[PDB]
Amino acid sequence: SKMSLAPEADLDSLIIRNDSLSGAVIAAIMQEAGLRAVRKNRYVILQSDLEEAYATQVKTDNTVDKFDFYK
Amino acid sequence: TSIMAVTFKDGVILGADSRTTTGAYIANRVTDKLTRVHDKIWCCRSGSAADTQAIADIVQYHLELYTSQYGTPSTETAASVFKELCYENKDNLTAGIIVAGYDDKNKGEVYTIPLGGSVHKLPYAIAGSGSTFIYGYCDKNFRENMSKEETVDFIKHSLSQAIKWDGSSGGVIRMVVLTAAGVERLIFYPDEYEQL
Amino acid sequence: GEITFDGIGGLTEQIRELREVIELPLKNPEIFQRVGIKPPKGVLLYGPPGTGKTLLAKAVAATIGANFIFSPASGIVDKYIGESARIIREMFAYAKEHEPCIIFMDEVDAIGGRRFSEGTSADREIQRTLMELLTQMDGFDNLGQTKIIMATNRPDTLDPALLRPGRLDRKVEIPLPNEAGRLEIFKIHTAKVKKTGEFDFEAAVKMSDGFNGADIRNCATEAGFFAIRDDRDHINPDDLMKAVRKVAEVKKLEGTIEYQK
Amino acid sequence: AGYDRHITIFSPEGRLYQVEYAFKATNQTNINSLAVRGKDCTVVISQKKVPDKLLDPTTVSYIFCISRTIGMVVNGPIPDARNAALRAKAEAAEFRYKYGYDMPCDVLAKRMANLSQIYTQRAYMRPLGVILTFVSVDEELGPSIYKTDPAGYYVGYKATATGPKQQEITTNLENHFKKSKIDHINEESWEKVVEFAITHMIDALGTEFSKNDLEVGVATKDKFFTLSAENIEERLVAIAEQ
Amino acid sequence: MSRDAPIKADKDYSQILKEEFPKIDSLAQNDCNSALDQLLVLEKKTRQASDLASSKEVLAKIVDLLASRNKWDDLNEQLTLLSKKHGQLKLSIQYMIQKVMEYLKSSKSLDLNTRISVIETIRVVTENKIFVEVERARVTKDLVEIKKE
Amino acid sequence: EFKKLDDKPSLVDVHLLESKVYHKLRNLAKSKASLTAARTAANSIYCPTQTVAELDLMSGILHCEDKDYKTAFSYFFESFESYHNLTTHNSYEKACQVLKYMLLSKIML
Amino acid sequence: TDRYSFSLTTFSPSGKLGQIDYALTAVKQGVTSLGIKATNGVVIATEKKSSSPLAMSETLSKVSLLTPDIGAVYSGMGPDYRVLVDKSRKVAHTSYKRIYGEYPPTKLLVSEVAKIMQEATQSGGVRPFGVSLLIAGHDEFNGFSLYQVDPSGSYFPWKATAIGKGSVAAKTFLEKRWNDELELEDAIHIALLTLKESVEGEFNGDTIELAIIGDENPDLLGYTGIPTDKGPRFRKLTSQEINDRLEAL
Amino acid sequence: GYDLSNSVFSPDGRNFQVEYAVKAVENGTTSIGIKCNDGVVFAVEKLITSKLLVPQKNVKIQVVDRHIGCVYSGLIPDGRHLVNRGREEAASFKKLYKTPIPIPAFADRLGQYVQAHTLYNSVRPFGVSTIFGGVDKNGAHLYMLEPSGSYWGYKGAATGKGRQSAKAELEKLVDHHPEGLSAREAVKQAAKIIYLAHEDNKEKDFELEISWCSLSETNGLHKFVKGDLLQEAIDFAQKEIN
Amino acid sequence: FDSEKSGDREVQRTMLELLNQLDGFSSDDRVKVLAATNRVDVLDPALLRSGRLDRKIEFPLPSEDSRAQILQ
Ligand SMILES: Nc1ncnc2c1ncn2[C@@H]1O[C@H](COP(=O)(O)OP(=O)(O)OP(=O)(O)O)[C@@H](O)[C@H]1O
Ligand SMILES: [Mg+2]
Repeated sequence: SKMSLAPEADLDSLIIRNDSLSGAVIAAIMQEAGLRAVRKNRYVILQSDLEEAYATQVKTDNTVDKFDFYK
Repeated sequence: TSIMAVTFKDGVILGADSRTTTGAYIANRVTDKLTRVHDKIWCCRSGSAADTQAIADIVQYHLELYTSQYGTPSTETAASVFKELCYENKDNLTAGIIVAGYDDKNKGEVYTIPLGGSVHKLPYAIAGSGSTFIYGYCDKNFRENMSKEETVDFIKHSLSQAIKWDGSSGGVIRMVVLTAAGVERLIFYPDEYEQL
Repeated sequence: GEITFDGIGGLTEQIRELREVIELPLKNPEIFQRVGIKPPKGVLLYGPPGTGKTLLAKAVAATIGANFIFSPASGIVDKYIGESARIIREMFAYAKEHEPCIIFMDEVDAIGGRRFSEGTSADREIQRTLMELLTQMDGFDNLGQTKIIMATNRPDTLDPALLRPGRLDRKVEIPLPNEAGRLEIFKIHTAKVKKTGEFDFEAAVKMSDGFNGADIRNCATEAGFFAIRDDRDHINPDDLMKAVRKVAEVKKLEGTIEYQK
Repeated sequence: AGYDRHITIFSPEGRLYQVEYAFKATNQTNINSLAVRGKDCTVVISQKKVPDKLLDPTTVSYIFCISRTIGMVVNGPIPDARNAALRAKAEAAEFRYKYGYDMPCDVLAKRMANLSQIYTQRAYMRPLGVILTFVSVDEELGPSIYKTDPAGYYVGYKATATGPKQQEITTNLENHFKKSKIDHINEESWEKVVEFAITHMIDALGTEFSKNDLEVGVATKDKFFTLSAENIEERLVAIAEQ
Repeated sequence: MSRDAPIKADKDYSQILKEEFPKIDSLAQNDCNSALDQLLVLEKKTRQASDLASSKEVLAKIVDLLASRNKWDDLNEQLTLLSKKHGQLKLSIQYMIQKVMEYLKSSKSLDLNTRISVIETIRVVTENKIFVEVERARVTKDLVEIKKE
Repeated sequence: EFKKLDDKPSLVDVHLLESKVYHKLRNLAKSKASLTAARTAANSIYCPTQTVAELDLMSGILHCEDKDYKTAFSYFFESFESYHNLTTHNSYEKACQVLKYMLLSKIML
Repeated sequence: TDRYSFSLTTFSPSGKLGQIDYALTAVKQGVTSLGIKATNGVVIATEKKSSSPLAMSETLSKVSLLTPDIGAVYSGMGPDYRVLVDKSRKVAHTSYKRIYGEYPPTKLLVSEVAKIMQEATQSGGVRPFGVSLLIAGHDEFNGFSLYQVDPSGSYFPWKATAIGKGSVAAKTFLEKRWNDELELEDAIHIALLTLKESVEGEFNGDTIELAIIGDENPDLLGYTGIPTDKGPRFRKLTSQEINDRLEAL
Repeated sequence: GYDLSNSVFSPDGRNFQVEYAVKAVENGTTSIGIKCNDGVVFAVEKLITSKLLVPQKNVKIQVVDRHIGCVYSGLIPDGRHLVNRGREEAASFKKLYKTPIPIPAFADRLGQYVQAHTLYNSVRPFGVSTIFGGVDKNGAHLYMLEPSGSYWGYKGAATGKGRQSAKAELEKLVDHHPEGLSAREAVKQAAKIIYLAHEDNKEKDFELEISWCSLSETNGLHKFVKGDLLQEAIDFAQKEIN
Repeated sequence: FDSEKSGDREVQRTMLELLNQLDGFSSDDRVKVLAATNRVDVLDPALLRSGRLDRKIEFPLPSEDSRAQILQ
């Protein structure tokens, strides 16, 4: 709500990835994506920026969706 | 049964008939005996039908694994497989196999394997039981390195005399041509080679 | 221990990355307005030892010239209690009247400790000082032109509330110098010394790996001893090729193994 | 007990940490692969990288020929890659031997899966740390991809990727079949499917390629082949002239 | 790479085709198109450093084409193809495109020809966001003036 | 009696209709009481989309009446997304109506 | 050399075998599945799930065929399910179809599989399969029958039951939903309705795998002119059928 | 405690066992394999530990069948076991197919055998690096085999303590001759770079062994260098390093 | 310097304050270190690095000649 996005960016591609996050790390990724945006030199968050920032400080799990064979 | 293979310039031509008798009764008169165990290394079986077919299956097995691990085997290699299968089952199985195959480097080659099991390289090989009658016809008129046309008419006439004098041999004559170009089947009906 | 924008060669990509967090909101908060993010802050530096993580700290205080303090991990520790809280509380205060400040914690493993206090009383002394930081980092006290650069030599020593993002927003690792990253480091250190003329490093260095950035300057020092032995005043590629053998040899004495997030 | 995870035994959570650890050793070569279905072909690309020049580039490979119609692409360490390749070739020979026709890709997926299961049920087997992609063109099922993993689980796919950064590629494939509204590319020549694949790889990984940085395997009908560098270069040139 | 043979070969060619440039240059008087091909093949390089050198031979050559009043059309298409061919080292091509615009200002062409050539050129770097941008804005304002009148 | 048989997400609707009754009896003290119970019965994640569109609609009208036009506009924006883009059987009239309330909310500010 | 011949399964000091406890926890980790026994058939239903949405799920099965009268469905581990289905077919043929030349009653087969689980609990070098199976079948002497084999190696017959992580809620629903007379049609609607409480994701016939041990199908027999043999009583319903029943709720 | 066995994994992708074996190999002496156009040239540094030894009476290069040289570093008895195993396998192939085993086929065999020792608690992974190669009818080939059960093609391979120096020097040798050199000319080069790889090792004195399998001079069989040729190589290196 | 539940965190704080003044904030270029120690496998990875003890000398067990000298 606070920051600008691009119509290419989506918040629904973030559900499928990890399913245990803290509220600080969601405030963290979006801030980290706002630095990568300036390396492009852009003021709107692209979905390229937004997935790269997820990939750093990802804190991966093997309990969450798209990482399972216990199904 | 009659099988032969004859090398020529550009490769080799394999030749067989298709008559398969048990006793006096022909079980099928259009039977195949030119078998593929690799994609360039074909064989001609004779002897006991059961025995030849079993052995051929096992050799296909080994050659296919050879291809998947080491690259395609050479005619030499396949012949060695047949030899070592015959040598372990010489007292129980009765097989005469002519292994003919195209090597890209050397050309068509012909090895023959008797039933005791040994390899013999030859410029032309015959086996079966319609073959003890055409030995001299082959040997007199053969030269090294004939043309493809020549080779085909050669094997045709040889197998016509075999069919004539052996009653276990007959039916259509079938041929497989192994060359760099590929694999070609030929088939000659009785009306075709009786005239000559 | 001052040096220019460039404090390393071949790891420039990480130098560029650091200033993103520090130098950019310093110059223009207004470009982080356009995005609408919180102005970046908070940095963890961690990596293998001797890799210029501290020399980069000195370089970003030198280059920008923004107000710098500092803290060695253990000169802020006091015998009196409520006195080691006092400094660091009062150090943040200093940071709000002094412009754009940059707080370098050097080699912190002292209060990096976890909850322990089943051991000695020293572990509650750590605890008292640690709680003090959290309230500063986030609360009604919020920063924006006060930045944290935290230098450590292993980050899995720490308490995870000192691994907490939005206090530490970017976690920049500087690895060991790379195959041709040593080459880039060598060309700045052959200018300092007297040399016959040497632009023949390249093969020998890549296949004498095992060096951190400070050992490259120890190849030059040890090559100046091979020179002294010959009674030479110049670094020769005869001297250099015996040096890389020696310097590699003395580091195999103990190993180091470190893993990261 | 103190041992739950040096042997294959459930945890108090009801789980197998060991097998997890196997999945945490598939991203050490850091090779990525991308595999898509044409209309009459299957195309797979993988990275090739050599850390040194003193290697011979030809021998460095990850696309292994199992059957004449089934190609196998491996993600994970190369020792386990070779053990898996040998396993599979054995089973292929044996299928041809006992049933009289070449092994189907589906059957191979499952055979290898069950062997996997056995490595994680015996207390002194170590599981493979490789994800295998089986690419085939069947005549009963059409072009198909089957993926098996160290667990012994396998699943079919329309397209799939593997590697450490394979989420990027997932995005790409997702959007592509979103627009197309169909589960395979409609292309009647295998060349252009190679081209499309390389395009999505350049977009996804963010880095351009060269003939010595690629490795390409194609499954057409009744065959499997690999392209040499010379033919890969041509594909790259025809990409720019789209 | 895995061999060093491309290195030795590529660099060496660069020096020698300076020696053969006067021969090419007289041949362009008889037929430019054939000389154009010879330099085009030359620019196929698998070694980085030789790219910078081989592009300089083409710069001298195309002055003749640019000055002409039919052949500059053909020149605009080439620039397109060059960026596409392989990428061929993102430094080389970016220097060339500039030197050509700089030449255009000094050759002195029709309002019309100037206008239409530039639109073709700014079009190429719309698909790029590398060094091109510096030059792209400068020739954009040069084009602004054209339509200002 | 269906609250001992509380397994169904179709008890959401009943709470909502009770909210409407108090709404046109023009008391919102009890309107909120029945709304809270509607949100409780819709906390189950197995409810259809349509019934959740209804959930936001009722709140949209209600905080509008309470004269908060910041909350009303956010709720009406959510219900516009539901009605507009799924099928229309009465959702043509309900996308129209929600739209008119969005316009009204801004005039008050 | 090898000396894993001592059991990895032991008694816990508090009385229990720890390993089946861990396995039964693992079963509440997996997919949800249920089975309802009607008077004139049995219906089994489960959810199809995959790692990626781009993975195929039609080339994948969670309802498997052991015999033309007997199907199985699992909740728990996929890999463990796969091998054990094959083994069930295996011992069904070698010890009832060579000795009596015909397929086994449901119950007989249930015991055949319970032994395999048992010897996965005994004999070092193994750990239990981490699955619960529903074995639904029909035999001609006890009619329609529904069993549940647990990680332990016991079985129980049920009238209706559910396995997986949503089991507590599902079973409470089926508590009212079960009736002394149920029609196979009604049971189909009921099973879908229950597993809808259990599933969050998209709900179609392409994600809900339905199979019925209903009545015989002479069209699935593959031949005609034999009235003596009849068709499979099992049937897998492909997506088309199931899509009608979404609408008939 | 994930360092205890080979069948354990760790969440870092590590299997500490196998990494530790590399440190056993780091304890061996320099051993080089030069891939030339005509064949392969192996050389081994043989430390002369005492003045009580019989010189040139101990071989660290052993041949398998007759056209594959094998030279190993690390643990000498352990590598000895490995070579014995490879001869068994070679003779098996030779009996079964009537041709001396190809070098890639040999590579498959040894790689599988060493890969095997990480799948069972029962055994210990071999701590040796092997370099083996020769001339077969599809050309000369060179392989270096890890204690991990990994291998690749190589134009030049090395192992030991003075591997640092040797690798760098080989880089140069491929920069001198990007089209390669003669196996005749490579005798002198092996001498050279072993000598250069003994300054890291200059506690001692050593004896140089060289052997080669090339098509042009030994007719494709693995023979040893001796006599005036060997001593000339020695002198060559000696003058270079002085 | 990964310590669990002990007073080793008190000990190491005189290790860390050493590494700080063995860094240059100049006025240590002329100040040196010699160190003797029984064992060299117990050192901290921040003392493998050069800048702390750059030269690393080993004391060997005696030689033939050396032993003779010592007795004398
Ligand atoms: N990359 C470099 N190039 C040149 N000198 C360097 C480099 N990095 C470090 N040094 C030298 O090493 C000395 C000490 O290293 P420094 O204190 O800066 O590093 P560090 O990585 O934090 O490790 P520690 O904090 O344990 O010392 C410096 O004073 C400088 O002479
Ligand atoms: Mg420091």
